[PDB]
Amino acid sequence: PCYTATRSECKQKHKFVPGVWMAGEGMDVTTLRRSGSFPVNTQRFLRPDRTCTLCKNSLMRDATQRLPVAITHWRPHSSHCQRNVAAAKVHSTEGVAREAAANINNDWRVGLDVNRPEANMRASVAGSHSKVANFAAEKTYQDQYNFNSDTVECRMYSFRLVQKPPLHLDFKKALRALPRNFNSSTEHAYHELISSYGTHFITAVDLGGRISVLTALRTCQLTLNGLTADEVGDCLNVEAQVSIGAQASVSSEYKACEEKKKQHKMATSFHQTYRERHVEVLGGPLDSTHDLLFGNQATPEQFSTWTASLPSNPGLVDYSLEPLHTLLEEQNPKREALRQAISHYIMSRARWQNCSRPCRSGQHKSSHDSCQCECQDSKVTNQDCCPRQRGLAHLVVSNFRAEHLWGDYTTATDAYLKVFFGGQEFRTGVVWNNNNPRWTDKMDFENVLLSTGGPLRVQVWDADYGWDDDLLGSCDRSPHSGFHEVTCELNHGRVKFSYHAKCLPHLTGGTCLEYAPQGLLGDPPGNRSG
Ligand SMILES: *[C@@H]1O[C@H](CO)[C@@H](O)[C@H](O)[C@H]1NC(C)=O
Ligand SMILES: [Ca+2]
Ligand SMILES: [Ca+2]
Ligand SMILES: [Cl-]
Ligand SMILES: [Cl-]
Repeated sequence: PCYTATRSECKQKHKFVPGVWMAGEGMDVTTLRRSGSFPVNTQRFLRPDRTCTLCKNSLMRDATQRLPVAITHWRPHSSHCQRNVAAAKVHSTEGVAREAAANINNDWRVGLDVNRPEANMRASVAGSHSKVANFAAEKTYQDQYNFNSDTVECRMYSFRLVQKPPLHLDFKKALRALPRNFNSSTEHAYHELISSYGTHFITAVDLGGRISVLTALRTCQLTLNGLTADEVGDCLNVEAQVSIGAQASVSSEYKACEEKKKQHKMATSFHQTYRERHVEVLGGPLDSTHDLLFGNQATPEQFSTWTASLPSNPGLVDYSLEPLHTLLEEQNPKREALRQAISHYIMSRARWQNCSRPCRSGQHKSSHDSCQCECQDSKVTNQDCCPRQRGLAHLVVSNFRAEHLWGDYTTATDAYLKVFFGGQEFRTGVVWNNNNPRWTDKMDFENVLLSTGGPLRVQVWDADYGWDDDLLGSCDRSPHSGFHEVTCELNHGRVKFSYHAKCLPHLTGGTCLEYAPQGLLGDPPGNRSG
């Protein structure tokens, strides 16, 4: 809808097409954040012969708007934005970076060395240091998380740069103040140009609006409450669709969510219950930029208002990135130096999987692969090493010894012990003719319910050859988490023993009922490495 205007039409006061100055801006591919600096100058509006290009904007009541000479393919889209919440299930930080980087339409890698064999294990390069990836990494370090993404997109405009755009004088000067090649000493001079003008520059754009909400769900806390990561995730998507008006309070999907809300005795909605969210809002006024899917003021009316603001205040939805060196001429030797510099900057900032690092607290590396983490109790715990129910613990009863022990008939004691817990029974060997017997038994009760139990029963028996053995005494104890020393007083003497009841990973408290986060062993991630 753009046309070549006459010298008179060009003299007229007209605003530029919305968000046009976004094209040509530099961007750091590792963070997916605009550099603030412009290696390309798109400011020129009037052609050498004093004529220009003007566009009729159908999204702004056919307003006559100015188009810079460096901009081509200006195309406005529909004002109608389909109320559709795009849901995604992400399982790692690598996936979050991938979902963030999915907004780059082209191959940003072209002409760059973005391939080390040891530093390429499940490596995130684009969006590795993006705000959303850093959010997913911080969560990953704290506890075992599963991520749910809910997205709404409206495309308002699309435009691109010219094949040979005019370079900025500030950029041309910065290129001169650079050394001839990328040795190991010039590393700082080049990294200053990269940190200022970005690794790439935006060559094409799709402007409009985007609401992107990443919800972090503690995978093991969910399993204890009888919910799955996919169950809660699907419920959030439905709640987001209600807030934007995609579906009303009367639908098959929303009925299932209201059923699960009552079934699991929830006071408020899934979004009011699971508040560990990262929110990205692009487009609309900065004065009214907030969560429209899971916000407290999030109404279908509030979504329409935002949608209406998009034509005049558009944000960067998706784009095409080209490396900085592509701006320099092929004859110039500083191009190959910058190409190598960008390659080095991007690569040093990569985030990969170091199989040398220890597994998440409560896991261990298998003998088969150094990159494979195994659960401690495969029987009771499901996948992702989450305990199936509250109260599960590893009970080991040992250090069995009795002092000055005898019964109602004789001082000649032929003692042995019967130990009971959770339907399981263990028996020691007989210590013939001894008032102070000591047993070497280490009773592994494996995985038991510390809450249900019932009691940890220790029966002291006296072995009688032909006749029925006589019970010297019996005692009960309600086991608690940790190492405990027990002393049971009998009619003659006492029986002593100890037990360590270790809560399964993700469980804490006296009877292993409470939920506990399982963090990664080491220091928190905040810098470039694997
Ligand atoms: C710096 O670059 C120059 C290019 O002429 C090279 O001669 C020199 O060895 C480099 N310095 C290093 C690699 O420390
Ligand atoms: Ca006996
Ligand atoms: Ca007997
Ligand atoms: Cl005791
Ligand atoms: Cl013990």
